[PDB]
Amino acid sequence: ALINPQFPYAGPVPIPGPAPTETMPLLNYRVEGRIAGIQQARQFMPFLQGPHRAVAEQTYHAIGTGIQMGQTFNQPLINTQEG
Amino acid sequence: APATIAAGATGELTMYYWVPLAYSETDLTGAVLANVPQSKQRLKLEFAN
Repeated sequence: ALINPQFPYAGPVPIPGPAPTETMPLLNYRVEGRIAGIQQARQFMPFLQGPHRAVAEQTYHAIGTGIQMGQTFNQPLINTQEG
Repeated sequence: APATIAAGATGELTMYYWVPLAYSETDLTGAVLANVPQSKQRLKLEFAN
């Protein structure tokens, strides 16, 4: 702010002001609020809580069976070298 | 197989197929242990008609 003498800035907005209204009042709000609809315990989703496999491992079962059977052919006898 | 079989003719054909179990003569991947214990193998063949 600058004040300049001799033209000085009025020393106030004075008493000639026009009170325009008495509408100043905010009427307090008084209220009762009830949000009470029956609630049912459940919601349907496509899927909740699953941690789906991105790849599975290979998996398997097992079997064996049979017996011990055989047809054989042997090497001929040979002269013994030494000993 | 004869390239063509003319009207009234009879042609003779020969075909061979190798049904593999083992991958090759040196790679036994896929081979089947069939020791003589009696549960049977089944080789099903459907021919032309």
